[PDB]
Amino acid sequence: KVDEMPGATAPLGKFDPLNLATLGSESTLAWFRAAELKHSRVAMLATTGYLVQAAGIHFPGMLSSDVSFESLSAMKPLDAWDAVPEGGKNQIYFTIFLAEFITECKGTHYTKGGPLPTIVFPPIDFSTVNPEQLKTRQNRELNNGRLAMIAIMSFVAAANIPGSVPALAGNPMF
Amino acid sequence: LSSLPGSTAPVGPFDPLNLADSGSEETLAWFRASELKHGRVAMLATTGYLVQGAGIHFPGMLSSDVSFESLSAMKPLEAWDAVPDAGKAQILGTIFIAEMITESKPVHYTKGGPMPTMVFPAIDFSGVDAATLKRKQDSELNNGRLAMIAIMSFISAANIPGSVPALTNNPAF
Amino acid sequence: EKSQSLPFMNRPPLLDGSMAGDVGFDPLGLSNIDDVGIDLYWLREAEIKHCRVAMLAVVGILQVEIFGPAPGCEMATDKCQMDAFWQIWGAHPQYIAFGLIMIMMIEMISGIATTQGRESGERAPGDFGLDPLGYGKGDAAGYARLQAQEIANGRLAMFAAAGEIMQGCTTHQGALENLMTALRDNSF
Amino acid sequence: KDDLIAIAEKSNPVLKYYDPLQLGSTTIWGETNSATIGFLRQSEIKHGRIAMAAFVGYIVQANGIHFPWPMSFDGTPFPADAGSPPEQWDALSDAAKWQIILFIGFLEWFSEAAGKHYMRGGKPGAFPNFSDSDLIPHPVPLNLYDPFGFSKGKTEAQKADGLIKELNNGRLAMIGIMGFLAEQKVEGSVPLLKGVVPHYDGEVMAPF
Amino acid sequence: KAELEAIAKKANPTLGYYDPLSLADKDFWGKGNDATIAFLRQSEIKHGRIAMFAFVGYIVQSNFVFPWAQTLAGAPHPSADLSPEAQWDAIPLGAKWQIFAVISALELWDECGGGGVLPHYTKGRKPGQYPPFTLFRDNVHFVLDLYDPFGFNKNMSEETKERRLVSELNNGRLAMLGIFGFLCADTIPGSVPLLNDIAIPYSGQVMQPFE
Ligand code: CLA
Ligand code: CLA
Ligand code: CLA
Ligand code: CLA
Ligand code: CLA
Ligand SMILES: CC(=O)O[C@H]1CC(C)(C)C(=C=C/C(C)=C/C=C/C(C)=C/C=C/C=C(C)/C=C/C=C(\C)C(=O)C[C@@]23O[C@]2(C)C[C@@H](O)CC3(C)C)[C@](C)(O)C1
Ligand SMILES: CC(=O)O[C@H]1CC(C)(C)C(=C=C/C(C)=C/C=C/C(C)=C/C=C/C=C(C)/C=C/C=C(\C)C(=O)C[C@@]23O[C@]2(C)C[C@@H](O)CC3(C)C)[C@](C)(O)C1
Ligand SMILES: CC(=O)O[C@H]1CC(C)(C)C(=C=C/C(C)=C/C=C/C(C)=C/C=C/C=C(C)/C=C/C=C(\C)C(=O)C[C@@]23O[C@]2(C)C[C@@H](O)CC3(C)C)[C@](C)(O)C1
Ligand SMILES: CCCCCCCCCCCCO[C@@H]1O[C@H](CO)[C@@H](O[C@H]2O[C@H](CO)[C@@H](O)[C@H](O)[C@H]2O)[C@H](O)[C@H]1O
Repeated sequence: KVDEMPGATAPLGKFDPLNLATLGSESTLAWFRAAELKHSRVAMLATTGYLVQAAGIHFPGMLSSDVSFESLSAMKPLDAWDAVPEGGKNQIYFTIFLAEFITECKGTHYTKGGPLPTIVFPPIDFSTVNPEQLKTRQNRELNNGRLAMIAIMSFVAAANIPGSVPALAGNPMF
Repeated sequence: LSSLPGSTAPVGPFDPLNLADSGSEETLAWFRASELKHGRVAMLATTGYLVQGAGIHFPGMLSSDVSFESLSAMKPLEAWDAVPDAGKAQILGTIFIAEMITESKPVHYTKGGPMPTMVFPAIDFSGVDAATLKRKQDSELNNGRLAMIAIMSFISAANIPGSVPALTNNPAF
Repeated sequence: EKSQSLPFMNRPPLLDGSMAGDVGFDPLGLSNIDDVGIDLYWLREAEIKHCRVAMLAVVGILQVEIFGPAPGCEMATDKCQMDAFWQIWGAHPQYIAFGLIMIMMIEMISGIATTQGRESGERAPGDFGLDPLGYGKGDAAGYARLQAQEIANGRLAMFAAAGEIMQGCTTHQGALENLMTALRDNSF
Repeated sequence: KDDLIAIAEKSNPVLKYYDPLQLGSTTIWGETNSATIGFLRQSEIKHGRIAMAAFVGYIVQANGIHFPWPMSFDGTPFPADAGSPPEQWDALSDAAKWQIILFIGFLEWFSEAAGKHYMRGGKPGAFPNFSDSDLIPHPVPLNLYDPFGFSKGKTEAQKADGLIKELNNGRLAMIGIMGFLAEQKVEGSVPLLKGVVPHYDGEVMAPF
Repeated sequence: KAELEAIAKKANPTLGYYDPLSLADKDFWGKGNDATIAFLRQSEIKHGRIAMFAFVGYIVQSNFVFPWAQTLAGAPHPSADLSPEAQWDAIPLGAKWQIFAVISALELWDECGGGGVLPHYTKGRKPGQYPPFTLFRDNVHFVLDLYDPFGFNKNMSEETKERRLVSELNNGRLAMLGIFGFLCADTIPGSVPLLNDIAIPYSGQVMQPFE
C-alpha cells in the first residue's frame, strides 16, 4: 500500500530505511499515515503559532477578565501557555477531546478501509475531487508538515538549550 | 441501527460498546423508550434549574404557608424540600397515572408498539408527515442527549465546585 | 401447560380458567386438597366469603373515619376503629350481640348451603341467589366481568382489611391518619 | 382536508397552505380527521368572529360611549367611569356577568344542537336560524344572522367569497384585540401601541 | 457544474476557472452538488449586487444628501459627518427596523419564487433572476417591479444578456473588495490612498440600544 499512497517525492523516492511500512499489516501503515498527518497538522499550527507569537502580533485585547492578550505577547510562546488561565486550557482540552472523539468514531475508521480524519466543525473539508490534482496537494501537506515537525523541535531545542541552531538563539523569543 | 431516528450526522449510529446487540430486538426497543424518557425528563430538568435558578417564579402562594417567594430564594435542588408533602403527593400522583397509561397501550413499544405519547391533553400525532416527524424525532433525542449531560452538570456543579468550568462562580450553583 | 402467574411452574390440574380470578396461582397445590371436609369448592366459598367480608370492612372503616359514627353511636369519637369498637361495646353492647347472633344464624345456614351445594351440583360456590337488581339475567360476557370484578376487588380488599386491623391494633390511630403519617415520613 | 387547502388558497395566493405544527392532520376525540377539521374550522371562525366584535367593542368602550338609558332598578349605569375597558368589565357587577355569559352560552348551545353540526356534513360558522329546529318554545321574531333579511338573493359565489374575507378579517382581529390586551399587562409588547394603552395590570383572562 | 465553467470561459481567459477550496464539487446540507453549485452562484451574485449597490452608496452619501425632514421630531438629518459608514447609527433605530422589514420581505419574495411563478434556484431557475411582482400586483394593489419597474429593457437580443451576466458578476466581485477597501480603510487602514475617510464603528451592524 506504501506504493499507492502520497508522501513519495523526488529527493527521496520511498524513504523507509527501517522498512517500518511493511513491518505490520496495512492497518499498521494506515495508523502510521494517520499519525504522520496528525503530527503534521499539529506541527504546522505549532510552527505558525510560534512565529506569529514571537512576532508580537496578537488579538485585542483581553483574553480573560484578568489576563490580557498583550501580557502573553511579551513572553516567549512556550512560556505563554503557563499563563493561560486554567479555565481557558480546559476549554481547549475539551474541544480537542471532542474532535478526537469524533474523528475516531466517525464511520469506517482509518485503520480499516476508511478515510483519514477531516474537519470536525464545520464539515466541508475543501477537497479536490480530481485525483491527479488532489494527490499532489496531499503530497504538499505531508512534507510541509514534515518540515514543520523538524521546525517545532528546533524551536524547543532553542528555548531549552541555548545555541543548537545557527539562525536562532540570538532572539529573545525563541 | 441507522434506519432508526437517533442516528445522526457526526456519530451515527453511535454504539462503540455494541450495547444494541447485548439483548434482543425488544431490549433495544426498551433502550430507545428509556432514552426518550430520560431526554424529556432532563429537558424539563435543565430548564427547571435554569428558570428557578435565575429568579423567575410564579406570582402568589404555592400553599397556605409556602409562597413562591421563599422557594425562588433558594437554589433549586433544595427548593424541592420546602414543597409541601401534599404538593409532592399531587405531582407524583399524576405522574403515576401518566406512567400507567403509556404502559397500558394495546401494543407495547418493547413489542414494536408506540412510544409514550401525550396523556392530557391527548392530542393525536399519528399522521403528521413521517418525513417531518423523522427530523423532529432526531431533534427530540439530540436535545435530550444534551440536556441529560446538562442536568448532570448542574447537580455536579451544585455539590462539587469546579467540576464544570462554565459554572464556577455562578450564584445559582 | 404452564401457569400464567408462575410461568416456571406447571398449571394446577383442577384450575382450568372456569372460575373468575383463575390465572393458575396455586404453587402449594392447595386446590388438590380433598380430605378433611375441604376441597376446591370449600376454598372457593372461603375465598369469596373472605372477599365480601373484607370488602365491607374496608368501606366500614372508611365510612366512620371520614363521616363519623352513625347517630345513636356518637360515643365513639376515635379514628382508630379497633378502639372505637370498645366504646360501642361499652355503651350499647346489645346491638353488636344482635348482629353476632344474626350472623350466627346466617352463617350456620350458609354452612349447610355450602356442604349441600357441594354434595349436589345446584349451587355455585359463594352463590346465594342475591341478585335483586338482576345483573345476571343478560350479557353473560358482561356478567362474567362482574364475577371477575368481585374477585379482583375482593382479593385486594383482603389485604386492606387485614392491614387496617393490624395497623389499627399497633398504631392505635386509624387508617387514614396512618396514611398521612406514612406520607410525611417517606416523602422525598 | 381537500377543501381546507382550497379555502386557504383563495385567502392567500402566495401562502397557499400554511401549517407548521400540522394541526390540520390530527384528531381530538377519536372521531376521524375529517370531523375534527370541521372543529378546527369552526373554532378558527368563532375565534375570529369574537375578536372582531371585540375590536369594535374595544374602541367604542375605550372612548366615552355610555349610552342612555341605564337598565337597572336603582341606578348603576354602564361603568365607563374608570375607563379603560378591561377595568370596565370588572366594574359591572358580579351578578351581571352571569347574564352576559349564559346568554352567549345559549348561542353556543344552539349552534351545537340545532340543524346541522360542523363535525358532520359541515358548513362551519353557519349559525342555525331560530325559526326552525323546533327546540325553542317562545318563538322569537328575528334570527341571529339575517334579522332584517339583508341580504337574501346573493348568489353562492358571492357568499363563498364572504367567508374568505371573514377569515382574513377574523385572523387579523385575533392579532388586533390581543395587541391591545398585551399592552394592558406588559408595555413594549407591541411597538406601535406604546403610550396609548393604559396598563390594566390585573388578570384579563379571568371573569370574576 | 459545466455551465459554471462556461461562465469562467467568458469572465477571464487569462486566469480561467479557479476554485482553490474546490467548492464546485462539494455539497451543503446533504442537498446534493447541483443545488450546492446554484447556492454558490446566487450567493456571490447577491454579494456582488449588494456591494455594487453599496459602492455607489458610499460615493454620493458622502457628498450629497437630501435635507428635508428625516423624522417627525426635528433635528432634520443625521448631520453629515461625510464619512458614510458612521451615518448609519444615528438614523435612528426606528428607521433601521423599517429597512430590515422590507429587505426581510424582499428576500422572502426571492426564495418564494413569486408565489410559485418561478421555480427555485437550487431546482432550476437562473440564479440572478428576481421573481416579478406580477402575482402581487394582480391581487392587492399596483406595486412596482423590483428589477425594471418601467419596462425599459426586454428590447435586447438574447445573446446580449449573457454577455451582460458575465459583466455583472465580474463587476460584482471587484466591488465586493472595492467596498471592502473603504470600511477596512478606517480601522488600521492599509492602502496607498490615504486620504479618503476615517471613523471607528468598524462593523456589525446596530449600536447602542440592543442586547
Ligand atoms: C513522527 C511522526 C511520523 C510518522 C508516524 C511518520 C510515518 C511515515 N512516514 Mg514520515 N517523516 C516524519 C515523521 C513521521 N513519519 C518526519 C519528521 C520527516 C522528515 C524527516 C518524515 C520524512 C518522510 C519521508 C521522506 C517519507 C516518510 C514516509 C512515512 C511513511 C512510511 C512508513 C514508516 O516507515 O513509518 C515510520 C514509523 C514510525 C513508527 C514513525 C517514526 C517514529 C520513530 C520510530 C520515533 C523515533 C525517531 C527518532 C526519535 C528520531 C527523531 C529525531 C527528532 C529529534 C527530530 C509513514 C506513514 C514515506 C512515505 O510517506 O511513503 C509514501 C516517505 O517517503 N516520512
Ligand atoms: C439514559 C441513558 C441513555 C440510554 C438508555 C441511551 C440509549 C441509546 N442511545 Mg443514547 N446517549 C445518551 C444517553 C442514553 N442513550 C447521552 C447522555 C448521550 C450524549 C452523550 C447519548 C448520545 C447518543 C448518540 C449520538 C447515539 C445514541 C444512541 C443510543 C441507542 C444505542 C444502542 C444501545 O444499545 O445503547 C444503550 C445505551 C445504554 C444502555 C446507556 C446506559 C448508560 C451506560 C450503561 C452507562 C453510562 C455512564 C456514563 C459513562 C456516565 C457519563 C455521564 C454523562 C453526564 C457524560 C440507544 C437507544 C444511538 C442511536 O440513537 O441510534 C438509534 C446514537 O447514534 N446515544
Ligand atoms: C391568544 C392566543 C390564543 C391561542 C393560541 C388560542 C388557541 C386555541 N384555542 Mg382559544 N381562546 C383565546 C385565544 C387563543 N386561543 C381567548 C382570548 C379565549 C377567551 C375568549 C379563548 C377561548 C377558547 C375556548 C372556549 C376554546 C379555545 C380553543 C382553542 C384551540 C382550538 C384548536 C384546537 O382545538 O386544538 C386542540 C386543543 C389544544 C391543542 C389545547 C390543549 C389544551 C390542554 C390539553 C389542556 C386542556 C384543559 C381543559 C380545560 C380540559 C377541560 C376538560 C377536562 C376537565 C376533562 C386552540 C389551541 C378550543 C379548544 O381547545 O378545544 C379543543 C376551545 O374549546 N379557546
Ligand atoms: C365487616 C363488616 C362490618 C362490621 C363488623 C361493622 C361494625 C360496626 N359498624 Mg360498620 N359499616 C360497615 C361494615 C361493618 N361494620 C359498612 C359496609 C358500612 C357502610 C359503608 C358501615 C357504616 C357504619 C357507620 C356510619 C357506623 C358503623 C358503626 C359500626 C359499629 C356498630 C354497628 C353495629 O354494631 O351494628 C349491629 C349490626 C346490625 C344492626 C346488623 C348487621 C348486618 C346483618 C348481620 C346483615 C348482614 C347481611 C350481609 C352483609 C349480606 C348477606 C349475607 C348472606 C345472606 C349471604 C360496629 C363495630 C357505627 C359506629 O359505632 O362506628 C364507630 C356507625 O356510626 N358502620
Ligand atoms: C488575463 C487578463 C485578462 C483578460 C483576457 C480579461 C478579459 C476581459 N475582462 Mg477582465 N479583468 C482583468 C484581467 C483580464 N480581463 C484584471 C486584471 C481586472 C482588474 C482591473 C479585470 C476586471 C474586469 C471587470 C470589472 C470587467 C472585466 C471584463 C472583461 C471582458 C471584457 C473586457 C473588454 O474588453 O471590454 C471593453 C472595456 C470597456 C468597455 C471598459 C469599461 C470602463 C468602465 C465602464 C468604466 C471604468 C472606470 C474607468 C476606468 C475610469 C472612469 C473615469 C474615472 C476617473 C472616474 C474580457 C473577457 C468585463 C466583463 O466581464 O464583461 C464581459 C468587466 O465588466 N475585467
Ligand atoms: C410551525 C411553527 O412556527 O412552530 C414550529 C417552528 C419554530 C417556530 C421554528 C419552533 C422553534 C424554535 C424555538 C422556540 C427555539 C428556542 C430555544 C430556546 C428557548 C433556547 C434557550 C437557551 C437558554 C440557555 C442555554 C440559558 C443558559 C443560562 C445559564 C447557563 C445561566 O447561568 C442562567 C442565569 O439565570 C442564572 C441561572 C445565573 C446567572 O449568574 C446567570 C444567568 C442570569 C444568565 C417551534 C415552536 O418549536 C415549532
Ligand atoms: C412563524 C410562524 O410560523 O408562525 C406560525 C406559528 C403558529 C402558532 C404555529 C400558527 C398559529 C395559530 C395562532 C397564531 C393563534 C393565535 C390566535 C389569537 C391571537 C387569538 C385571540 C383571539 C381573541 C379572542 C378569542 C377574544 C377577545 C375578547 C373580547 C373581544 C371580549 O370578550 C370583550 C372585551 O374586549 C372588550 C370588547 C370590552 C371590554 O370591556 C371587555 C373585554 C376586554 C373582555 C401560525 C398561524 O401557523 C403562525
Ligand atoms: C459587513 C458589512 O459590510 O455589512 C455592514 C452593513 C449592513 C448591511 C448594515 C449590515 C447588516 C444587516 C444584516 C446582514 C442583518 C441580518 C440579515 C439576515 C440574513 C437575517 C436572517 C434572519 C432569519 C430568520 C428570521 C429565520 C426564520 C426561520 C424559521 C422561523 C424556521 O426555521 C421554521 C420554518 O421555516 C420552517 C423551517 C419549517 C416550517 O414548518 C415552519 C417555519 C415556516 C416557521 C452590517 C452587518 O451591520 C454591517
Ligand atoms: C462543535 C464544537 C463544540 C465545542 C463546544 C465548546 C463549548 C465552550 C463553552 C465555553 C464556556 C465558557 O464559560 C466560562 O468558563 C470560564 C472559565 O473558562 C468562566 O470563567 C470564570 O471562572 C474561571 C475559573 O474557572 C476564572 O478564571 C474566571 O476569571 C471566571 O470569569 C466563566 O464564568 C464561564 O462563562
